[PDB]
Amino acid sequence: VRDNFHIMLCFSPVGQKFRERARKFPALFNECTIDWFLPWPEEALVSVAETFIKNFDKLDTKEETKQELMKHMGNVHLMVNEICDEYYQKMRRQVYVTPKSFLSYLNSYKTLYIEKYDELDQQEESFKIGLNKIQEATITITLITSLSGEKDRWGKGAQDISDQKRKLVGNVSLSTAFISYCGPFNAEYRNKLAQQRFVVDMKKRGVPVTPGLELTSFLIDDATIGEWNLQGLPKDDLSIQNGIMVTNSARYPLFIDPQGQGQNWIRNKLSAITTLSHPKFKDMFLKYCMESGLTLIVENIENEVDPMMDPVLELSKEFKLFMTCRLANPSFSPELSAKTTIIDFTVTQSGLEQQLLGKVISKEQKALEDSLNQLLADVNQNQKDLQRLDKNLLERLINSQGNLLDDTELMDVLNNTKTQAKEVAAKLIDAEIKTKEINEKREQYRPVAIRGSAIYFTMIEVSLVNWMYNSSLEQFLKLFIESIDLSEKAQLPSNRVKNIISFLTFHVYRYVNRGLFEKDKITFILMMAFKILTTAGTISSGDVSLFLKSQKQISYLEDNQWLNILALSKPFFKELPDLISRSENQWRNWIDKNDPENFPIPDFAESINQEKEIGSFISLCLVRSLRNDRTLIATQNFISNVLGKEFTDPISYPIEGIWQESSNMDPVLFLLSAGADPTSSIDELAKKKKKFPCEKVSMGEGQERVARQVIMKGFVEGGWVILQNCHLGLKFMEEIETLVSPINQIHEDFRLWITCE
Amino acid sequence: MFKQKYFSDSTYKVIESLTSATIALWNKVKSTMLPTPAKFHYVFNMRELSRIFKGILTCKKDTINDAPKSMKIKPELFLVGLWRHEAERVLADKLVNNKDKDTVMGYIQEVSLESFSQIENEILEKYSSEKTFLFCDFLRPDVINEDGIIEEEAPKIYEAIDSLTELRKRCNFLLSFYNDRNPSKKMPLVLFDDALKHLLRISRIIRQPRSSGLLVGVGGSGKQSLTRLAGFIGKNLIQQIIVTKTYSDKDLKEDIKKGFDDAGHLGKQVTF
Ligand SMILES: Nc1ncnc2c1ncn2[C@@H]1O[C@H](COP(=O)(O)OP(=O)(O)O)[C@@H](O)[C@H]1O
Repeated sequence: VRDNFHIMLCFSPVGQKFRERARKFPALFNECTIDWFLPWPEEALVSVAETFIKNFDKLDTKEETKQELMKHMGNVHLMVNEICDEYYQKMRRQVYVTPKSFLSYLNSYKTLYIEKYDELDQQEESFKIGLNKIQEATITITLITSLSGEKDRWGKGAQDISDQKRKLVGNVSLSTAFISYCGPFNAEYRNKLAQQRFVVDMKKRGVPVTPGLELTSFLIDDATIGEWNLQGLPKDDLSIQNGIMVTNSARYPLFIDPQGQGQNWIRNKLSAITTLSHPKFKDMFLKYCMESGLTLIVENIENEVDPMMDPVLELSKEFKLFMTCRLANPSFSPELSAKTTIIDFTVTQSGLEQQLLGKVISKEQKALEDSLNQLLADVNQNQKDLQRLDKNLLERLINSQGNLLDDTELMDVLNNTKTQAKEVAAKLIDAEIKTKEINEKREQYRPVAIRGSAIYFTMIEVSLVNWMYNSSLEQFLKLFIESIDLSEKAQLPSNRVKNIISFLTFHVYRYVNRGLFEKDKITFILMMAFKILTTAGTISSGDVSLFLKSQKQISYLEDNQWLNILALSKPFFKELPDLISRSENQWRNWIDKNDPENFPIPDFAESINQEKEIGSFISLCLVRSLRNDRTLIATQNFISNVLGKEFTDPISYPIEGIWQESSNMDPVLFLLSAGADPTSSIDELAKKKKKFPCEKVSMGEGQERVARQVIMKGFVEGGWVILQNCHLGLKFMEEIETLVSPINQIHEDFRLWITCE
Repeated sequence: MFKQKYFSDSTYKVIESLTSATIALWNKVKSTMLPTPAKFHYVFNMRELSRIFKGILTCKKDTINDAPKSMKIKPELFLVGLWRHEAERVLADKLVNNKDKDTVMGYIQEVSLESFSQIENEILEKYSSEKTFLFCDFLRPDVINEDGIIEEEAPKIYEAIDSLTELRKRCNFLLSFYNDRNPSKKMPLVLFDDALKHLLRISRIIRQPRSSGLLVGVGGSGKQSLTRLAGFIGKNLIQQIIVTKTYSDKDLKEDIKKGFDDAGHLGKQVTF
């Protein structure tokens, strides 16, 4: 048996466990031979490129450029390695690569090249049909000057796509690279970095390429774009490339989905579902979808794969499958990147303000939306009318395909062309009537949307400050729409825009404070102020870092103080530590005086402090650098200034008031600290307004079924339940979300109260 | 081993010099290049000397048959080339950067010149040259020829010579075979020079009686893909473990029992 039992072990080189696993078991690395596999060098990659280009060089015929093509393709691969490294280095988000994706990229290149070569060259065959029309007209010889633009397009479009045909081959390469590889990337790296990267490769290679990307334009007809925009696809750029990426469908995809754009899109795109965790799903739902094609959507990936999921992944020929994640910043394995494409639907603020703009136009007065959608439908149909003009030109040009001139009705046809342009002129006028009127109706509100987006991207980051400060966009949307309903319209619409800016901020602010902890109270308001000013006031992130982080000259002050002199010393911070600051005339009392900021103000820059557009921030850089002792009250002070003193004021939550928020279909969590519990007060209220004592179940071990049966009693009746100590025994928590649902109906007046740590 | 041919008028003294020059190489390499926590497994002992010899001891008379090749080959030349390839594959493999490889090959050339102080110009012309020399393989050199049945005769097994063309052609031949053996094989394996070498190394380890080899590399390097062919050529059966919905221990035990009974009672050849 030992003579004929060979053992082949294949490990990863990276991670954590490999090295100490080797140290744990000596015989493992001892007896076995050891062999390394370095990554493929450029020679191997060009070899693969020519193995795949020989069989694919049917239409791409060019000597002395093919060899440079295969070379440059290797260069592209070596580069996406480096881009991966840089992304992980800066953003601490994992990215991987495999030769399988390179092969798939070659597949995409070949397939979409034969497709676009054949299609666009049938169109260029039609450019040559235009040449045939010109030739037959000339040799046979009113219309010749009417077809000035027509003959010009017929010649020059073909001549451009032709003389740049190798540059257009380059364009195909850029497009298919950006498709296949640049799925999982953020907006700074997506286009900018990748584009400059590929075009510098092309310039160094000296192979010819066309100026201008316009990736979306020459990929998909805008008719399907509009059709999707009816299907809920967001009207902005990033969603456009995302839809393209799903369209190409090189492999089954997997989305990073902080908000839920993809789930709703697929829910609407062609479908109009079965979760991963279900005993029937693993057996039933699989066989139904695999033998009759139900499309089997999944929505609960959390990096944990039931292994049976995989060999299904890699035999009905009518079956597809889209599956997505929920929690952002995934930690997907390298090979989970090998199988499926990855797409990030991390919302940018840029699209966010348009979405909020649409929703405010809705709720503030529906007549604005009536005018909006009316003119928008009209102008969309008028774009389609320009398309119908194009159809009319094509009909004029190739329906007869001979004897166009003998058709004297062609004269009427020529006139018909003119008539269509006339309605385009009306549409042209509408483009002005749109781009001012709706725009000013939007300019009344697009500041608001800006603020709204700012607020949201503030409250995102506190989640990274600590877990459990996590919430959706949906709750924020409910709060936003409500705020509009609560106080928005009185009269004098511009004044009510200013009242938006007053009220919305306070509403969302208080909502988040209800969950915040003491030491984080001051911080969230501080971040809100900065994120407000990073757009309007254009406050430098460098000056922010100056405000966060930071002696020969002066003699009286302390070494503890001289550290701070050098801290401030390294615009006019490096211009006024001299004899101005070293006067030592009256500021000695100042540094002695308590509350330096308020009564004994620095007169070092009296006008700068007077202006106040930035003078606050200047005063604060000064206060921190000089006296870190009194940072926090100064923090309260300029918060009161730039945001209003209403923020720096006490709040205490009336539990009777809070009860009004809790509908039956939402629970009440409680993030408590040592030496504090509201349980007595909750019971007291349940004796005051409600007439019965609540039931209580403490988490632990062997309490799931007890909790479930008491909850069922509450469902049928309408009592109150008090869970306790959820910080251990978390396996029951995931069940609760399924229970509290619209499906299983619940009697009114049923509340739930949750406590944890 | 020596007292079989008796044709070594001078190659016996050489052979002893090989016995000592392996030791000289062992001393130099073991001293010079060390383990650090990024290259912790750079560990050397007396095992590798045994492995070197275990590789050498083969071809009781197949080494003598230089007459078919005679590619400017004296009988000793093939022997020193075998020594070189052996020392490379037992020492010049488990090293991380190609530079480390380049220095061990420099060591090898220096030591070969040191011992081989009687034909040094010939080795410099032919095998100490960086050009490819004596790729050793078992299935390429002989062709079944499919006379009456496909597997007409077991190929000669001991040795092969240096060439890349017929290597790739038989590899593609074999790839087509593997395609029609396995339903839904779905294996677009691209065969380039380094991939061919890696398949050769897997062959070297799998074949040997009482051998095994740890394979390291990032995913996508293909080792899991390469081993399937490498096992099929060697007739070895292969089985993988499947982690059920319940992750437990009994699957391992029953699978190993079946493996032994394949390699025991039945006595077949297997791989894990
Ligand atoms: N030489 C190769 N050429 C093309 N594709 C490859 C090659 N090697 C591996 N792959 C791709 O990588 C996938 C996984 O290969 P695998 O053998 O698991 O590599 P590793 O063992 O390094 O993870 C395969 O399904 C295959 O598509």
